[PDB]
Amino acid sequence: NDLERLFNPSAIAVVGASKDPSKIGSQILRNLLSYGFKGKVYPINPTADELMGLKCYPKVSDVPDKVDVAVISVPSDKVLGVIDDCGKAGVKFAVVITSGFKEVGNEELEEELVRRAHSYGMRVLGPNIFGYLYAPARLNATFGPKDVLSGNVAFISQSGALGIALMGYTVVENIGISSIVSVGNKADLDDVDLLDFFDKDPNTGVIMIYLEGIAPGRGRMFIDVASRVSLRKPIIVIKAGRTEVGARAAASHTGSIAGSVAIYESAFKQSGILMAKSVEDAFDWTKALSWNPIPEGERLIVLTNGGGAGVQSTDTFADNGIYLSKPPESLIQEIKKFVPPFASFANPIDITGMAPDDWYYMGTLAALKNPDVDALTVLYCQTAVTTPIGVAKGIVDAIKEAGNSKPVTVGMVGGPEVAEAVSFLNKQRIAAYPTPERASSAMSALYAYARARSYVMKSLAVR
Amino acid sequence: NDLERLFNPSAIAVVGASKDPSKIGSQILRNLLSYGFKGKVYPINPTADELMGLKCYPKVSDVPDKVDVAVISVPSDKVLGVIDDCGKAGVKFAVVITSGFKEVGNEELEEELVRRAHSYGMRVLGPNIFGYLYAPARLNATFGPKDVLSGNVAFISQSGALGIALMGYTVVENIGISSIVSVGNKADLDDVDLLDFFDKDPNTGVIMIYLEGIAPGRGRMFIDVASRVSLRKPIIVIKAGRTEVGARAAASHTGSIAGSVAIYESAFKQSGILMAKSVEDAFDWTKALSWNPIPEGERLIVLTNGGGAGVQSTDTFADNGIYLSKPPESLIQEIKKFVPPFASFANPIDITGMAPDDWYYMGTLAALKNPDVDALTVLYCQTAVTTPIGVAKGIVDAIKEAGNSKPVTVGMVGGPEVAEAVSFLNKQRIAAYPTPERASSAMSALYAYARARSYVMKSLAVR
Amino acid sequence: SSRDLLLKAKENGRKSLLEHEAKYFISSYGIPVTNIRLAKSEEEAVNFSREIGFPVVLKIVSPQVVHKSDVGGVKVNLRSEEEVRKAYREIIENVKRNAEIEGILVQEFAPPGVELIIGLLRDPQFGPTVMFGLGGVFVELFRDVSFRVAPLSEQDAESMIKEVKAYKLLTGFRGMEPVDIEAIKDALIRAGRIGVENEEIAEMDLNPVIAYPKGIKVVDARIILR
Amino acid sequence: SSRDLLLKAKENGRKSLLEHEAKYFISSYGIPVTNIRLAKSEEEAVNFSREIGFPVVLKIVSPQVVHKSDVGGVKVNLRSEEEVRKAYREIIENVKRNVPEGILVQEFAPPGVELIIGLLRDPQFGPTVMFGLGGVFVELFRDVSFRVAPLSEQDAESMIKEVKAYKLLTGFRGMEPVDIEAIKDALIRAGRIGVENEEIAEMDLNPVIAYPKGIKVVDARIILR
Ligand SMILES: CC(C)(COP(=O)(O)OP(=O)(O)OC[C@H]1O[C@@H](n2cnc3c(N)ncnc32)[C@H](O)[C@@H]1OP(=O)(O)O)[C@@H](O)C(=O)NCCC(=O)NCCS
Ligand SMILES: CC(C)(COP(=O)(O)OP(=O)(O)OC[C@H]1O[C@@H](n2cnc3c(N)ncnc32)[C@H](O)[C@@H]1OP(=O)(O)O)[C@@H](O)C(=O)NCCC(=O)NCCS
Ligand SMILES: [Cl-]
Ligand SMILES: [Cl-]
Repeated sequence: NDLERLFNPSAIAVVGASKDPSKIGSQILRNLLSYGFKGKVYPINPTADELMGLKCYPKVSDVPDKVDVAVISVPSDKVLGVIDDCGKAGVKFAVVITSGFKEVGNEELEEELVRRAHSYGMRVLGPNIFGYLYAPARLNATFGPKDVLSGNVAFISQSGALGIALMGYTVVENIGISSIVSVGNKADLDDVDLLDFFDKDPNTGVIMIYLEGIAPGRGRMFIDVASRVSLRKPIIVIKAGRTEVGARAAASHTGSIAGSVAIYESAFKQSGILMAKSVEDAFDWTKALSWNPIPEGERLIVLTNGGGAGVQSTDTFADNGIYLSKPPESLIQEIKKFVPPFASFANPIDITGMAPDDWYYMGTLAALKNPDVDALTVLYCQTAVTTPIGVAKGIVDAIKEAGNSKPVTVGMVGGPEVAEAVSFLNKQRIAAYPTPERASSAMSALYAYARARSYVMKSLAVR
Repeated sequence: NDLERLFNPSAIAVVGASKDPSKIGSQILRNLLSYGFKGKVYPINPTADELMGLKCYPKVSDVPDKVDVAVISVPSDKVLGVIDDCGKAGVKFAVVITSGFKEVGNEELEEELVRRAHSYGMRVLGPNIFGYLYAPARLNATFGPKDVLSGNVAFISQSGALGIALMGYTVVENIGISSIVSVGNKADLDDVDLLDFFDKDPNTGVIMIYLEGIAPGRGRMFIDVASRVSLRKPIIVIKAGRTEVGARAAASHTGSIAGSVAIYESAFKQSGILMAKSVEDAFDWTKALSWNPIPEGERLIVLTNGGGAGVQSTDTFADNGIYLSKPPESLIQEIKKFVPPFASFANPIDITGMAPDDWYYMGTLAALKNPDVDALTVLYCQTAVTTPIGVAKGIVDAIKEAGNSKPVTVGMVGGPEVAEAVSFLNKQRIAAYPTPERASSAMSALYAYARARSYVMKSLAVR
Repeated sequence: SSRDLLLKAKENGRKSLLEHEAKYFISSYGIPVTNIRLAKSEEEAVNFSREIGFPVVLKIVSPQVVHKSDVGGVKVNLRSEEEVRKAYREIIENVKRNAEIEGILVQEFAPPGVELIIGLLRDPQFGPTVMFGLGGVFVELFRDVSFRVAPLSEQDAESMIKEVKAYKLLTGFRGMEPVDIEAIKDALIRAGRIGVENEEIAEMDLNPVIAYPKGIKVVDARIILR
Repeated sequence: SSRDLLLKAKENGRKSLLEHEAKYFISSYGIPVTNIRLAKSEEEAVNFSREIGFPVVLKIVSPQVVHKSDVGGVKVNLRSEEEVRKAYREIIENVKRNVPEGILVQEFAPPGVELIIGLLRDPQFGPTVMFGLGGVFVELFRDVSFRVAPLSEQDAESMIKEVKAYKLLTGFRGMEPVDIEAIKDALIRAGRIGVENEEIAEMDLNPVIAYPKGIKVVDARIILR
């Protein structure tokens, strides 16, 4: 039930590693060593004396040590035997890479796998998974990418190929990861159990889940756990089978009955969960939520050097139920010290296309320093009057010198110089996007989470 | 009302160029020379003998030549004088860069500008614009980026700063441009006039418009013209003021009354226009429409090496009213020649996560050659058994060898190697995106245009 | 010409057509209306009730009397001379105590059905525009409407009908037959034509319009002039 | 205990509660219902019709009759005792000849805004409460909202505001705003019924009439498992 020693084990066994470097078991072992696991690693193979410089054993039960986690990479017709041996060895977690269970119609074998694990007090992850990663333990027990950016996002995936691809994609999108967990068939340990761990994990600040469904009779506990987690950490769900038709399709891939779209949505709302309709949305939101505090009020300012970007922003916020209000006179006055008379202060604050780089510094600084400003979305349209990197650094400097932390998102539009500036900002953990609608949707996720959290709080109100 | 000599002039004057290279006029003059205009360029300045190696004149009427286009970059208090001189010189088009007209409340000055131009039979572009570009005439009369990728997309923008930035962004998104037109205050020449030109322009295959509003009494002709253009060329409108709140914001920025959101939407539908809610959507759709023929039927196949990407695709299509049907038995048989027994043929066709690179070649080739397949969306999740560039090259080869043309979009998920593979595909004009939802939304735009065209065709049916 | 109604109204400084004039006008464009007559006397009303056929509805007609029920200018299901003279005598009484009268409108009975609204407005950008929606709460409360810029094609008329969320009220449901969608399309197109052709019409309201399994009927209509 | 109704139904192999039993059960949970009584005779009604108040609707109660109207098992707008003696003998007459427990005497329900409150069991999330406006709004347009039980006040209120037809509850032409607090209260209690009573597979409160003050369930189905 406690997953502390799943994510932070003293000893891990890899069953099914081989002299053959091409086999899955060997790939997992290689990632474990490459990524820098500091505990003991025990390759398990019927004949090998040693693998990758480590003493090998034919059985986990032969290991002169207490193995916390056994990563099992042997064919399905050999899994149950390994489970019995791990049971005898006192193993706590069986991470079953192996395919060929419920997802191919062998429901009985899968149920026997779980029944057998449990008779030894052992829990199962999977089967049919690509493993798991835990950054704070320098633990990469996957056959996916050898590395991820370190950070505070835990990503749980029910899908295999897309999950392992998304693991790589986090790098391109500059998302810092605390954990990757492939849950696959989800025959035993599931989202509820994982949420309970990440709740208590000081290394994890955001949880993103690719989810198709949860097991019958598991939903009430899901809401109970998810709602409490949401009080402190945002949960983003990428729902597979969002539509009636998609729900029918995805269910038969898992070998299950199709769940109710409407009720899942209601459950997510009651859980304070944010449902993403796409990979891009999920990643964009995760970035912002990972790198920003939650807004403490509705006083969101949009700063732009062009009305057009500002209008795209306004429309996008409106689509999300977010409406701008007049800026504080103190803020307006501060900005009028350098801004032309034909600037607009309706919110968005339009500092006009003639704005040089340092106006972004001063405008951003004034906004973030103002006590009646809760959040800031900064928009930039590349002109010959500016340098994109100059604007980016001005934003960086303003944030640092504000000596505080309010949610900020940035949207920059332009050519290759804007592309590099956006990259620069994101590597500084400032949520930046190449369009104003994406920057606004990202900020919209921060407010959506604030409102989701408020929903949960109200629902838990004492009579 | 014929714009042939606006886009293909024999002679262009630049009024307000200077020895000072930092001034707007000088920036425009520099782009004109840099981009390679082959006609005559006449810098106009009160004192300069020559600018940029070209004989300069103090007045357009002093030029010993017939000037087609005068790009006017002098302050508003000097524009009308220049207009009278251009009128006397017989210039046909006045491209008025200058700001300080209706957008700042000088309605009277703007109206005087147009009446005075017209008294000479002269047409006005703008005022308050950053100029225009026409690639087939090697004409860059903007102070934006010096270059664009050549192609068949015409981009019309009512916004200034956002428009000039989007001009740069087209390069990053690999969109080939035939024209950039800044229309700004839109005091005379507008979208209807431009659509009439691009209708007849063989260099232009797609029209993208950032549109805030059109002038009173102009809407009926807008529908009349746009609907006819849509029979052969797709029009994508990024509408500013999509929402009630946004409409009011944008209207007072232009110095106008706010138009009806609902009626604009109906007008777009009656015009066969595709309305984009974001820059990203507009660019994503424009790419696909630019590089693909419209699907000739509903027989869309999705190909994927993972059920999860396939489900994201199914949901996204469903959101766009697009529903997949079972593949042709011949296609299934072709693919069963190399695919494992546990592959899924429901559509999406799941060739499983074990699929190596060449399965993408064979699967794509079989799909595109099949007579009962109308369209193809290829989805790829990077795993260690494949190389993203390998998969990409396979798709490229399959398309070429298919010896035909059906719409194709590609969605690839993964790390830096997928980023590079997507780039590789896009530089070959194969519409590729970093998520399955974006690839599916792009294909959805191809079907959306087919349906829009069909709306217009039925709308023009004879009684 | 039916345009005489518009010309006369404008010449008399009126900013709208009276009900009988409005109904005559839209009827002249081939849009089906409740049969009506204008009473030129208390005795002239019975003559029309007879001609039209019981049961007849009676309505006050006066430039001044902007309101229907609040003033008390309406009476339904009158089936005889006695019931007309009774409902008429009050009709003079009732409205005054709550305003030069053009006369009393005697109108044929309208069997219940699915109520619709057809609107015509002028948009600053797009000019004459046709509006469609289901009656009752569906337009008035929920604002469920569709728009098409005139002139309307058959494709415009049909699609704008199918586009409203309340559309299914037209295709048969609990205790109600599907209604004549073609008759609705036809009326929408003709409304668009009215807008295109008659520049002195600022806006028009066909409300309520009743749809039946066969055909439709405009029960009340407003035409505003400019 | 109201559980006795469920226990009796189970021991008699019934898969639903009879109409009066269902009304009693939900009433015992504090959900207001149309006043009812069960008549075991034509004369037993007079005290009850009198007590309840004319006009009274009469309904046959029999395990056999799934549909009450087709057999001729319903009689509406009965406004006096003599009219009960007649509508009573007629329903005995009718159903017997069509089909050879008692007669339900039920109070009149004044018109208002009709609602539906549902309770179902979702495989994942267990007991789930459904809300929607009556008539075409649920039946034709399928405008409903869901919340997994137990419901908080926040759940009840938000699921009400979420349906497209919500404005039918906040006043419109010829109809005053209705008692939204009473609706919230009934929703929460419906969830509680589902949570607490495992032998209830499904429950239908349909129609429910909302008034400016309070609400009333007119008909209710409770399905057993
Ligand atoms: C698990 C799986 C990868 C194993 O396939 P495999 O490597 O070809 O299988 P093998 O038969 O070679 O077994 C692996 C090794 O374990 C060894 N082994 C077998 N039974 C063993 C046991 N009881 N104890 C220890 N080692 C054992 C084998 O001898 C072999 O080592 P070797 O090279 O020295 O002979 C395969 O069955 C599978 O499920 N693949 C798909 C997994 C997947 O896609 N997961 C989901 C991703 S989303
Ligand atoms: C048009 C505009 C750029 C001119 O400002 P400017 O270049 O600083 O103004 P200047 O007074 O320096 O005029 C430019 C040159 O034209 C010359 N000039 C002035 N009047 C002239 C005339 N009648 N004929 C010819 N040349 C003239 C000036 O001498 C000057 O040249 P110089 O440097 O040799 O003296 C400015 O008024 C403006 O509107 N800017 C905003 C433009 C904009 O952003 N548009 C929208 C894009 S989205
Ligand atoms: Cl702009
Ligand atoms: Cl997958």
